[PDB]
Amino acid sequence: QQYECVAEIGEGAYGKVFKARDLKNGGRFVALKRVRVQTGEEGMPLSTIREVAVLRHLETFEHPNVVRLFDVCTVSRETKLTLVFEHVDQDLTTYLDKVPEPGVPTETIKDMMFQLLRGLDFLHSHRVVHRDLKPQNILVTSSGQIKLADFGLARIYSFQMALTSVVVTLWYRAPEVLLQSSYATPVDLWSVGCIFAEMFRRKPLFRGSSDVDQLGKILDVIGLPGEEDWPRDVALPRQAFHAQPIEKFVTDIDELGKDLLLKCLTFNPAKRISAYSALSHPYFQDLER
Amino acid sequence: NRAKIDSTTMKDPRVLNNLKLRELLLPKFTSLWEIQTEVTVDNRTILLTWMHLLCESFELDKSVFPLSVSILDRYLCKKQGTKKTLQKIGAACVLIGSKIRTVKPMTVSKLTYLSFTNLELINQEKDILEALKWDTEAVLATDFLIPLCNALKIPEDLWPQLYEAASTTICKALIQPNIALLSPGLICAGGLLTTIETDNTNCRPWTCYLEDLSSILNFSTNTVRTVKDQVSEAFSLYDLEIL
Ligand SMILES: O=c1c(O)c(-c2ccc(O)c(O)c2)oc2cc(O)ccc12
Repeated sequence: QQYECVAEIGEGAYGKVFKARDLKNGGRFVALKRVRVQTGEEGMPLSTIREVAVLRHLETFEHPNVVRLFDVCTVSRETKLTLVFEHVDQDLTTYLDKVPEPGVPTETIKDMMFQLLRGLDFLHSHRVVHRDLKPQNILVTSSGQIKLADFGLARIYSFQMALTSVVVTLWYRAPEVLLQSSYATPVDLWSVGCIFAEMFRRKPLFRGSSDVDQLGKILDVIGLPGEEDWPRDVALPRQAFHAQPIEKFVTDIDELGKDLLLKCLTFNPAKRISAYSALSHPYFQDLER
Repeated sequence: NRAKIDSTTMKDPRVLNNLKLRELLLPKFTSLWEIQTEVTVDNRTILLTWMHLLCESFELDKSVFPLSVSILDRYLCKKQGTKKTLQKIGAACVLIGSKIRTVKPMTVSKLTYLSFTNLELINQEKDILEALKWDTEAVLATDFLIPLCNALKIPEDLWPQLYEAASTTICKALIQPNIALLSPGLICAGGLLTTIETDNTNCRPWTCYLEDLSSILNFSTNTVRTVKDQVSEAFSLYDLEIL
């Protein structure tokens, strides 16, 4: 009622995301994620609920790297569900473009990769999995601070819990996901890696068309795993497929960083480094931190 | 449906410290359904037997029922309920709860055909959310199972079977009003001990982790045992003849 929509800043799947003003604070900008709650018969959209639930459940912790949820507006008039968040200056994809040549300075890409790992450590330490990490979901403030956004798929991860057959755009989906197998916190590490390898070269590391092409693009880099790192669980063999230096794709990456980008882009998830240990890794030994 | 396996970073570090912490964030301060003036505790025990039946029948993820109960109690601390209204209120808590903790949500038709109009349920889900300021999620007794097993050094190859039973009895125990007092941390412990007992899973006498659990949860040992006895009680008092 008091939110004057200024302009769309990208649209999700079940609703666009406009940037607006409000009579609460002078001209204050709050991010507006309004979901179309069509009077089908299922009630409030599951996504809208999980998200707000998760965010609202940790808020007290006021974690630096997690975006803030301001309010939830609903007009019973279908019905219109408008979720109001905080507004950051731009997402990461936007920053990864408007940046002068030659890209981002090797130290700036280290400070965000840290901040990005600080959100995940927090998230996971509370049994939460942000199953949708991608440049478009990372908010970059002018000050340089990093915020995780769009918890639409985020959920409290518990043992023997059933899992949906899908999530993570594609170019950020983890092998195990692309294979139709189980998954957990490692999925976000795979994404962070993809996003890490993407901060140097301002462009997606594994842009693929399908599940086979994407799985192949991914392998085309890390290299065909071993008969001990492939799900025995299900689907395509390891034969389904038939080890190029990571730098060849990441325009100049520090030996320690190139070691990290691979610790995240590890095929077997159980051997994939955790956000926890990741903040201890040598690639961070000396940042203004 | 692909069920989830172990994740060492989700259940092996200091997730326990955080679970204990997030637990103490819903201070009690008030009695069970203290405000309600037309519905009683016995009404709760009944309503809960039907919700438990709903979640079990539809094979929902073990975390649904105890989140449903959480919502229900919280909501009934802020809004009034009537004898002819509980069934719908509870239906709605299961709708919400299931939407969150399980992959295939419990639909509205599934809950209506079982009793309101498929628009009365919806306005109910709404009225519950606004009431809780959309702050739906919570720490579930069921959340401690793995963390505790690990901290208690119980061997992983047992976890699946150990978890399977532990969860089941704890859910039945939550039906009983006497358990709504206890914290999810203890309610779990007692549930693990109870399960460990009435089924030797190559686990040293259940009376061994009696200490670790205390040092872990910070309560004494008389406390842990008392709880083991209570959950075992609530469990046996489970009876379909109340419906
Ligand atoms: O400032 C921004 C913001 O707050 C959100 C956002 C917040 C919560 C969500 O759940 C979500 O899906 C997006 O996105 C963005 C996407 C852009 O391209 C640019 C800026 C923002």
